[PDB]
This record gives sequence, structure tokens and C-alpha cells, in this order.
Amino acid sequence: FEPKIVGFCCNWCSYGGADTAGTARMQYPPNVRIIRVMCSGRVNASMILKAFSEGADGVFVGGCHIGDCHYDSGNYKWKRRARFIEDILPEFGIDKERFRWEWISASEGEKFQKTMQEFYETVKYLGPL
Amino acid sequence: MGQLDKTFPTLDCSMCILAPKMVDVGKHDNIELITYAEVKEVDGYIGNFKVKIEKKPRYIDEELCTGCGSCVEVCPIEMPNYFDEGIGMTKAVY
Amino acid sequence: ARAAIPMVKGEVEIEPIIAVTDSDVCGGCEVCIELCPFGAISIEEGHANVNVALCKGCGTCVAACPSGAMDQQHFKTEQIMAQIEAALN
Amino acid sequence: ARAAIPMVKGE
Amino acid sequence: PKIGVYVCHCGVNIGGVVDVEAVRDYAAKLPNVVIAKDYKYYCSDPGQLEIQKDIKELGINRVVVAACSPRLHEPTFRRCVEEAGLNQFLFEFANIREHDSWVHMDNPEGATEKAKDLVRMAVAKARLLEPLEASKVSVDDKALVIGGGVAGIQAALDLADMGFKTYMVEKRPSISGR
Amino acid sequence: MVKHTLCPSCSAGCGVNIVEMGGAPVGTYPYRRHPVNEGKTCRAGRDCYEIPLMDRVTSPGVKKSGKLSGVNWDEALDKLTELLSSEDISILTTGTLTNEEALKLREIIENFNVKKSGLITVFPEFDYPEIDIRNIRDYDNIAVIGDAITCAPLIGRRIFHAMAAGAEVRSYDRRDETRMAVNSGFHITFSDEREVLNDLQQLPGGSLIIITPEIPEIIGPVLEFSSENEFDVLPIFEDFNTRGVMQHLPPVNEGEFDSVWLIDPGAAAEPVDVSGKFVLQSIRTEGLTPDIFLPVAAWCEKSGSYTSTAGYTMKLEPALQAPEGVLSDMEIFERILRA
Amino acid sequence: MKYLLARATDEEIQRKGECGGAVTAIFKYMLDKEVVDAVLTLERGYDVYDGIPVLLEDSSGIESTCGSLHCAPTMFGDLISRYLSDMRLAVAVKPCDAMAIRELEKRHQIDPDKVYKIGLNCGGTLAPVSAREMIETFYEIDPDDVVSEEIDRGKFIVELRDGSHREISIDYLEEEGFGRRENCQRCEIMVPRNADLACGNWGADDGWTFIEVNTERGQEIIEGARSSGYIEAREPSEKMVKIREKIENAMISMARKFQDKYLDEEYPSLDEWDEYWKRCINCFACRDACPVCFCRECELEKDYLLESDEKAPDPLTFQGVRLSHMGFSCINCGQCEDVCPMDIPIARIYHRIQKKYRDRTGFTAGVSQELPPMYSGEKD
Ligand SMILES: Cc1cc2nc3c(=O)[nH]c(=O)nc-3n(C[C@H](O)[C@H](O)[C@H](O)COP(=O)(O)OP(=O)(O)OC[C@H]3O[C@@H](n4cnc5c(N)ncnc54)[C@H](O)[C@@H]3O)c2cc1C
Ligand SMILES: Cc1cc2nc3c(=O)[nH]c(=O)nc-3n(C[C@H](O)[C@H](O)[C@H](O)COP(=O)(O)OP(=O)(O)OC[C@H]3O[C@@H](n4cnc5c(N)ncnc54)[C@H](O)[C@@H]3O)c2cc1C
Ligand code: SF4
Ligand code: SF4
Ligand code: SF4
Ligand code: SF4
Ligand code: SF4
Ligand code: SF4
Ligand code: SF4
Ligand code: SF4
Ligand code: SF4
Ligand code: FES
Repeated sequence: FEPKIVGFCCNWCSYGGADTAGTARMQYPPNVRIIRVMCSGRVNASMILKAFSEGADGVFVGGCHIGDCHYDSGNYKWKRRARFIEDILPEFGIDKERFRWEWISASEGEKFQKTMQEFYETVKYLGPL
Repeated sequence: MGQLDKTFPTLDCSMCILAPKMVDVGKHDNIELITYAEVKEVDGYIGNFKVKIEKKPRYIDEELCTGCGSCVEVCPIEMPNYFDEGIGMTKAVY
Repeated sequence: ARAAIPMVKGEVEIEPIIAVTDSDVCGGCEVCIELCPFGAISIEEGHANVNVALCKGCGTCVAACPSGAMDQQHFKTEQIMAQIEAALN
Repeated sequence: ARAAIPMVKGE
Repeated sequence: PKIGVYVCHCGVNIGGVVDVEAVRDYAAKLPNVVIAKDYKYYCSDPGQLEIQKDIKELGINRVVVAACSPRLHEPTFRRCVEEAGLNQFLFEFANIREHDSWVHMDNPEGATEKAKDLVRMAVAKARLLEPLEASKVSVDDKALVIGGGVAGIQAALDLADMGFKTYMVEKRPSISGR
Repeated sequence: MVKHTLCPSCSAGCGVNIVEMGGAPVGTYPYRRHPVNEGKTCRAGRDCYEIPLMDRVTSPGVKKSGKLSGVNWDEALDKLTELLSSEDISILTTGTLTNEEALKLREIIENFNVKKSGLITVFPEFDYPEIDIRNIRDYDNIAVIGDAITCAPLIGRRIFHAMAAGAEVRSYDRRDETRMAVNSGFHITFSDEREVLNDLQQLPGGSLIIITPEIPEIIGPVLEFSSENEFDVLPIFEDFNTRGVMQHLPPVNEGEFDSVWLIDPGAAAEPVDVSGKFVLQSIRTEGLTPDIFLPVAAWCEKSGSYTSTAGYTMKLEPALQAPEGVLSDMEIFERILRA
Repeated sequence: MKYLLARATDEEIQRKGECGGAVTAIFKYMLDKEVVDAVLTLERGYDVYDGIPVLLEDSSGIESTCGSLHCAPTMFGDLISRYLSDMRLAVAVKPCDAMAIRELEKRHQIDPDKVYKIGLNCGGTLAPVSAREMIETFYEIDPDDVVSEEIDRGKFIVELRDGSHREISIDYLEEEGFGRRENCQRCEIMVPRNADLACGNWGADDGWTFIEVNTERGQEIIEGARSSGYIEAREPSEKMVKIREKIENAMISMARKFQDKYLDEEYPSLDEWDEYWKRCINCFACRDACPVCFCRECELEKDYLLESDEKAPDPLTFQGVRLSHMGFSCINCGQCEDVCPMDIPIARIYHRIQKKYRDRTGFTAGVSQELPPMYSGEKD
């Protein structure tokens, strides 16, 4: 079983974190697919639900550390949305461990690598959705 | 800088950051680049310098050459590459 | 020197990745105005209106809009939905 | 910058 | 939409892990793509010339580049397209070096599949892109210098000698610094 | 403002409320008291309020050279009466008249001695039992021919109720992914008719057969089998008063129409081939140019009775006011008889 | 005047009034002394099970709208927002109606300055046809033959036309699958404090209406009606206020128990939910009926979400999307479940999600004046 994982990362820190992990040559499983947004505040529950309905076995969202958002306060709004999404998902048979959201700074390549590896292990252990 | 692999203290790739500036220099409207040339004479003073430069013969037309490298692949003569600092080889045309 | 360069140029380009409101779809619910940290959104004629100078292009308001009247340029909902669909199909 | 100053002044 | 796809080898930085032949071939066959080419160094002058020539000849109105992170070279390819007449915002970037090739070295096949998926996502996004005219704003020809030490004094004098009106704010009653 | 009415979109007798603001229909409201659906409607039931305003043609029209031009009502009722008396006029009606209007049309048909006339419907004249859909859940065995849920969602609701009650429901169609096929206890994708009839042999006496018009050729054989064999047949007709019009008017079983008079107040008539002249009596020409056009009142602007497929009859007072210049089909029929 | 007992100075309005006719008298004063232009209320149809909204632009024959209707689970908020958002209005609202109106006002779909809310205390409503069937089966009478209903004793009480009263335990009827709608059993708000006035019969004498004045707009309404001689009012005991308080607290405790019953311990399983979702015909009756779903264009109908085939939609891209859109603001009015052609218990899941959100953030939909924390602009 090879899970399908979709990732959303903000342009300024989390996408920068993935770039840092890449430049440092930090290996991690190739299942994740990153989609760029300017801010984590651009992400809403419709995208997560569409990803899960289209065949995704896990959804990751990466944002700036609270207080480090380029756009000042988008990540707060995303955090609220993410808590509500964790509330909603289990009602339709989707474990909330399949939906992970983390704060990754532009220089935190190693944290991004570890997050990717651990999320892949979790989703694979859960099995197909 | 172009010969370095990485740079301290960040261990970032030297060429990855230098090459864009080289391209910018090569395609700037306000810059006239004269490589393989040497300043031979300087006369005059501030605001009024007359400089005579000699462009050495490449034996390759800069306007026509695309740097594809076929001539390098076909050349039979080996010679040291100045960029490799005496541990790398190239051809008479390089 | 570096500070003189742009001042000699005399102009800078603004990126156009800004919110745009569909007045025909917008209901004037106003749940988007407070979400702009720069106050780029106001209400004119009962419809949301974005100030280009104030807007920076975070996309928070667009994500908040339920009906989809608000949409970010270069990061439209249809584009991200197509990317999500292609990532899995 | 130092070379531009004289060229900006022009004299 | 006539999409032209350009996959960068980056020498062996993508090519060495990802097959820039199999990835270009898929891009040519994907709907709406009218050219698919690969070049060793696209950000260089020859690569930009190739992109401009392709735009002029085949009439490409959408440009997709499978290359390094957009945060590095998105402005580069944006000014490239314009000099060849296209609007800057019709162009898309696929990250297959920092996100795919440098992080999945031990899985070349998975790396190639991920590159294919990422290019598919990039083309899907590029299909729906539209022109956007960017607005110019004037730059005030004035400078502020905070700190009246040797560095601040030098900066203020250099700016003032270049003709710009400069303000120098100093918290101590007198300038000089340390 | 809020007035009861019937949904005209299909043959289920679902009740709705029309919300009218200043003489125009502006919305729909749940008709919770109605027994057929208890205030539940599909999308068409909630969209029906726009019908009285969409492309309404409100003026008698006679086809001048090439096109159709406005005309007064007398000058159309004349040039219709002469057409009736002189030429070979065949009167075709949809299941959208009121029962009383259908009786009046029958009266006209004999007065003008027309030979070819009737109700446009693929179902034959049968002794359909009067079934209460609320009793569908009682039947132990139900055979469904055609996608009943899509044809009439609020009858598929009763089929679901029957399923929850213990019944087995077999569905038959030429497709294998319809709503009934998905939700049926057992589905069969038959390509030959003896295929359905043979499996129908296993039904107990007094079983239900819900048949839609999606498969026309099977209706005859299935009705014959049900009559021999004692099965309660529930049809899903095409129009909201197909049953009511069938009581007075027979199904047209003719196929040589020329100089036809179509009476479709509900604008539900499918494109009918006209070899000769075309009189159209509807609420909206839309369509093709008719030789004569007689605008009429909408289903909810009339007063009269309508009968659903199950056999439930509903008497209606107008929910809206008919726009100026339009007459009910009853007025047209009475005046034509008077002339 | 947090408190008064009031009744119509008129005698016809008192006679046909449910509890002294204070609401009808207030509406009569409002139309006559011109606070407002129209009154939106209910009027019975051809029986007490048929309730129909009515918009009265004058008070002549206003008495035809008096009396309560427990078999009329109607919603007025969407009506006001869709058709009457421009006129100065006075409306009678049950707590769910006031909750919908508040959720719409904070979204600028209704102007608070334009709408006067004379809310009514509410112990629950019943579906008309279901109520008729329950009265034939358990009361052993013809449904035609009853002219009133009431739920005060914890007993559902029908009043035959002759004069007789029939009461059965609402507890025994609910256990049998009848009585109040499920959403009404879970309802936590009985007294509409989100309205300008709150009128009921809990702290009230026979012949009088107990009125709590929530706002100064309500205070102006009350003093204008009594200064104009339309309602006579006096002070409640402060022995009766405590009885009303205890009644409210015990209904509230019952709603909390029924919430536990329907949302946790008899909540459908995932397999049962799959069976239910397999039915959906994508008719959008639930969204149309939902007062919080007011949008001119709905996201659920977009190509990337709308299910374009004639089969049951994926419950994710329909129900989960609607939940993410408005479930933090769900008021548990039960309209979506009422109108569903496939008989799916939608309100259960929506109310459970809203309960999770309220527990986490403390936002109570239809009660808080401010938007849900989801829409906060602060760094909180
Ligand atoms: C003991 C000692 C001996 C040294 N000897 C030598 C030497 O022999 N040769 C040598 O080359 N270097 C020497 N240095 C180093 C030298 O002092 C520094 O390189 C140099 O002073 C840096 O100049 P500056 O303008 O950057 O900062 P500073 O000299 O510190 O000047 C900074 C200015 O900014 C002002 N300022 C600070 N905060 C604000 C504010 N918020 N708003 C406005 N103004 C503000 C300060 O008051 C001051 O006027 C020595 C340093 C020390 C400590
Ligand atoms: C369903 C329902 C349940 C109630 N439950 C309780 C309760 O448990 N405890 C309690 O103290 N009070 C309850 N009330 C209100 C109680 O009956 C009030 O004392 C009474 O409504 C006060 O009005 P009144 O007698 O002063 O005037 P009336 O003049 O009798 O006022 C009734 C007005 O309310 C409108 N109205 C009637 N029914 C509805 C309805 N279903 N939806 C919206 N508007 C409606 C009528 O059109 C009329 O305008 C309930 C009311 C309803 C409608
Ligand atoms: S063959 Fe050699 S000289 Fe000729 S274009 Fe290529 S690189 Fe230049
Ligand atoms: S959230 Fe959407 S509908 Fe509401 S005001 Fe903003 S743009 Fe208009
Ligand atoms: S996109 Fe961001 S900055 Fe722009 S108006 Fe919306 S919230 Fe404001
Ligand atoms: S475009 Fe990017 S990947 Fe390609 S050669 Fe240039 S830096 Fe390397
Ligand atoms: S089932 Fe038929 S009658 Fe009922 S609402 Fe739907 S279309 Fe109208
Ligand atoms: S949901 Fe609450 S306010 Fe609405 S009718 Fe039921 S009990 Fe009354
Ligand atoms: S589902 Fe969303 S977009 Fe549709 S009406 Fe409800 S809130 Fe508006
Ligand atoms: S989701 Fe259902 S219960 Fe909740 S507010 Fe909407 S209609 Fe009422
Ligand atoms: S009302 Fe029922 S059948 Fe219709 S869309 Fe909603 S859940 Fe589906
Ligand atoms: S920019 Fe990354 S979270 Fe706001």
C-alpha cells in the first residue's frame, strides 16, 4: 500500500522549509504532493474535503509559525479552520490523523523532513481510506 | 567564485547564486562585456580617461558561436584547462 | 548605491495577486472585511470593494467567502481545485 | 557609488 | 490555450535522478500543450532565447517550466516571456528539483512519477491563468538614514553627493557614534 | 402572498406553496400539510414558481406572412371555428388540462365530429387501481420497471419506505446504474422482454408493479400479464394530470396527424410532427412558429381538479392572477361551442 | 421592566388570543401608531394543522392571526431576508426564528434597525401530518375535531371542539416516535432573549402574557402600547418569576438529555450513515430550507463540487462542504430534515458539529451578536 498525500504550503515559510530540506538533501518519502499558496490563510476546508474525496489518503498543511506570517495573521485563520476541519472529518469515516497541519519556518528543513516521514508512516499504517 | 563548489559559512552552492548575475551582466543594455581582452593603455584624468584595450583573438566568432560544444567533442588535441587549476583537461578548443 | 538604484529608476512594480469581488454574486455579508489585516476591503453600494494599494494578496478573505464572490488573482479557487484534482488523477 | 558621484555631478 | 513546456536538466541536478526525456514526452501528449522541450540550463541566456523563439514561432500563450523552486527564478522567466511579448502572469513553475529530485535520490522511479504528477498539476493550473497588468507606483527620491555614526555619516554624505535629499536621525545630541 | 398549489413538473401529486409579491410569483414555500409529500419536494417542485413568468406569450397570435403577429381573441376563435368545421382537424391534448376542461374537450370533439383525437401518452387505456402511495410500503413484493426514483422522486421515497418495511423490490431497466438499480434489492439489465416477464412469474398474487414510461414497448405486455395474474399496476405517467385527462379522453393511438390542434397549457408537449396546419394552445410558444396561437392561463392560475398517477385528486383555486389577455382553456372551449 | 404581565385592552383580541392577546395587541399598536409598516405572522389555513405565513399591512382583521400553532414548524428569517429586507417590520418569532434572524443580521442580510422582534416562548412544534396520525392512533379521535394543542403539563393536550381536553404524556408519545420533532427535543432555548421582547405563559396567569423586555427597543414598544392604551400591563409576582425560571431550567435539562440521546448514544453509525447518504437525490431541499444558507450563488453547485450524474452524491463534497461553510452557525431549526425527500437525519450531524464548535470556542449560533470566532480579525 502506497498512500496518496496532498500538501498545502505557504509561499513564505513552509514552502521555504521544503526548499531548505531539498537544498540540504534531506530525504523523505515521495508520496506527498505540495501545492503552493501565498499564505496558509488561503486554505479552507473545501480543498481538504476535495482532496479526500478525490482519493487522497492524507492531507498536510504547512504554515508560518504563529507570529511569523508574512501577511501578519493568515495562519491564525487557518488554525481556526483546521480545528474545525478536524471536527468535521471523523463524521464521514476519515481519521483525523490523516489530516496534519504544522508550522514550518523557511529555515526548518529538518523539521519538514521529519514531519513528512512521520506523516507518511502514520498514513501508510492506517491503510487505504 | 565560479570555481568554488560551496561557500562558507552557509555551504550554499556558489555557482547557483553567481550564474544569474553573470547572465544579467551578459544581457544588460548598459553593459558592454569584452572578455579575453586586456587593458593596454590608460591616458588622461578623471572624467577624461582614454583607454586602449586589445581583444585577443579567440579564433571563434563570438557573434556566431552558440557554445554548443561540437568542436570540443571533435578536437583531437588535449591541453590543460585553466578553470581546473592544473588538475583538469580539455581540448585545444574549449 | 543600492538605495540610489530604485530612486534613480523612479518606479516599482506592484504584483497584481489581489482580491477581486464579483458584485453580481456578492451578497454584502461582510465576513471578509475584518479578515484583512490591512483593511483593504470596504463596502460600497452594498458590495465588497478591495483597495489595490492596501491589498497585499494573502488570500484569507477569498478562503473565507462561502459563496465565492471574492477570488484571488493568480490563485483562483478553480485553479487550486484543478491542481488538487490533478495531484490525485 | 563613489564612481557615480563624480559622473552624476558631471564636472 | 497553447501551452509550451520546458523541462530543465540543470546539468545532472534534475536529470541525474529524473528522466527529462520521459517527463518532456508526457508534457507534449497532455491536453492543450503545443511544444515540449528540454534544455541543459534554461535560466541561462541560451535557454531564455529558446523560450522566446518558441513563443514567437509556435505562438505559445502559456509557458510552463519544470525547474527549480519558483522563489529562485520566477522573476527571471517572467521577464523572459515579456521581452517576447507574453504577459508575465501566463507562466507557471513546477518545482521538481528542491521538492522531487534532491529529496528522493534513492527512488528514481518514484521521483519520475512525482515529476510527472507535478508537471500535470502545473499545466492544470496554467490552463486557467489569465493576463494581469501590474500597476507601477512612483518611488520617492528621498532617503532616511538612522544613526549618526561613521557608517551613517558616510551613507548620508554619499546619498547627498549623488543629489538625493537625505534625512539623518540621530538619538544622541551630536553625531559621531563610537 | 403564500398560496397552496400543485407541482406541475411530473405526475406525482406533490403540493407546494407559491410566495407571490405584488402580483408576481417570487418564491416557493413548503406545503407541509399535503399528504403526498408532506412539504418535501425535489428541485423541480421548488423551481415551478418561475413557470408563469418564463417566456409567457400573453396575446392571441395569427401567423401573418412568414411570422406570427398579434390579433384580437375574436379574430382567432374565428379562423379556428372555420378550421374545425371545414378541414380535417385532429385534436391532441397533453395531461395538463383540468378534469373539467378535459370533459369539455370531449364535448367539443363529438360536436365537430373529429375522427382522430385523444391524449398524448405512451400508456394504453387500462383499469388502473386507485393506489394510495402511502400504502406502497404494505406490498410484500414490488417490481419496478424503469427508474422510478428519477421519474418521480416522491414515489421513490415511498419505495424506500417499503424497503425499510421488509418488501423485495426487483427493478428492471435497460441500464444498470440508475437510481433504482443502485438502491433496488435486485436489479436486472434486460435486453429482451421475456426476461422481465419470466421473473415476474415468481411474484405472489397482489404484488405491486410500478412501471414508468422509459420502456414503452414493455407496457402492453406487462399490463396484460398483470391483468391475467392479479397485480396492482402503478404507472408513472408523463404529465401532472395524465390520469385525469385519460378518464374523459382516450390516448391518441393515431399517427397520421395533419391540421393538428395541440392543447398543452402546461407547455409539456414534446415536438409533434405536423403535416398540415398547427394550432397551438399553450402559455409560451418557445418552440417553432404555430399557424395559430391561443395564450392560456397557467396551471396555477386556473380553478379546477387534477389527478395524480396514484389516483389522488386535488381541487385547486388560482394561486396567481392570470395575466391580461389570456383565457382559460374552458373559456376557449365554451366560446368555440357557442360560435 | 425586565418584567410585565400584559393583555390586550380590546376584548375580541383577548378572547381569540392564546394567553390574553398581548402579542396581537402589540402588533395592532405597531401598525396603527405606525412604528412599522407591516407585520409578519402566521394564520391557520383550512385546519389547525395548516399554518401559512401572512404579511399584514394594516390591523383590520388582525384577530385572524391570534393563537398558537404547535403543528406549524415555520421559519420566518429566510422570508424576511429574501423578500422583506427593505421594509420596517414587526415579526413574531420563536427562538429558532430569532436565532436565524440574528445569524442573518450579523451577515447584513437583515437590517436590525428595521426589524422589531416580538419573540414567543417555545416548548416545541410537531409536523402536521405526523401530528394528525398520532392523534388518530393514541387519542382515539378524528384529527378533524380538534381545534387546539398545548404542551404545558409535560402532556400534549388536544382540545376537541365540544370543550373536552385530551392529554397524553409527551414523554410516551416521543418514546413511540411521535410528538415534537427531534430537533425540538434537543432545543436548548425556550425563551427568545435574542428578540426585542419575549412573550410566553410560563410566569403568567390565565388571561395574561408574561413578557420579558430584553432591549430598550422592546421597552419603547411596551411603553408606546400602554401609553396608547392597547395593552394593560402590571408587575409579575417574583414568586412567579422563580417558577418560570425553574421551568426554563428543567426544559433546558431535558434538551441536554435528549441531545445526549440523539447525538451520542442513538447517533447513526458510520454504516447507517452510509446507507442514508446512498439515498440522497441531490435536490438541495436542505440547503434551500436552511436559513443560514442565504447565498445568491451556492458553492455546492459549482462544477468541481456539484455531482453531475444521476446518482447519490459523495457526502463529503456536499454535506462536509456545507458543514465547513455554516455548521458553526447551525441553529438546530430542523428545516433541512423537515424538507428532505429521502428522509435523512441531517440536523443530527449538523447540530453535533455545531455543539463541538461551541464547546471548543464558546460560540452559540443565533445568540451571540458577533460573528463566529472563525471570522475574527484579531490575532487571538
Ligand atoms: C573600544 C573600541 C575600540 C575600537 N577601535 C577601533 C579602531 O581602532 N579602528 C577601527 O577601525 N574600529 C575600531 N572599533 C570599531 C568601531 O567602533 C566600529 O567599527 C564603528 O564605530 C562602527 O560605526 P557605526 O556607524 O556602524 O556604529 P556606531 O559608531 O555605534 O554609531 C551608531 C550611531 O547610531 C546611533 N543610534 C543608535 N540607535 C539609534 C536609534 N534607535 N535611532 C537613531 N540613532 C541611533 C548611535 O547613537 C550612534 O550615533 C572599536 C570599537 C571599540 C568598542
Ligand atoms: C409553537 C409554540 C410553542 C410555544 N410554547 C410555549 C411554551 O412552552 N411556553 C410559553 O410560555 N409560551 C409558549 N408559546 C407562546 C405562548 O403561547 C405565548 O403566551 C403566546 O404566544 C403569547 O401570545 P399572546 O397570547 O399574548 O398573543 P396571541 O395574540 O395569541 O399571539 C400569537 C401570535 O404568534 C403568532 N404565531 C402563532 N403561532 C406561531 C408559530 N408557530 N410560529 C410563529 N408565529 C406564530 C401568531 O400568528 C400570533 O400572531 C408557544 C408558542 C408557540 C407558537
Ligand atoms: S561548433 Fe564550436 S565554434 Fe561552432 S558554434 Fe558550436 S561551439 Fe561555437
Ligand atoms: S464574504 Fe463574499 S459575499 Fe460576503 S461581503 Fe465578502 S465578497 Fe461579498
Ligand atoms: S487578500 Fe488578504 S490582503 Fe487582500 S483583501 Fe483579502 S484579506 Fe486583505
Ligand atoms: S532554471 Fe533552475 S533548475 Fe534549471 S538550470 Fe537554472 S537554476 Fe537550475
Ligand atoms: S416528485 Fe414530481 S411532483 Fe413532487 S416535487 Fe418532484 S417533480 Fe414536483
Ligand atoms: S427548534 Fe426550538 S425554537 Fe424552534 S420550534 Fe423547536 S423548540 Fe421551538
Ligand atoms: S452551502 Fe455554502 S455557498 Fe451554499 S448557500 Fe450554504 S453557505 Fe452559501
Ligand atoms: S443546517 Fe438544518 S438545523 Fe442547522 S440551521 Fe440549517 S436548517 Fe437549521
Ligand atoms: S434534501 Fe435530502 S435528498 Fe435533497 S439534497 Fe438534501 S440530503 Fe439530499
Ligand atoms: S504567509 Fe505562511 S502563514 Fe501567512
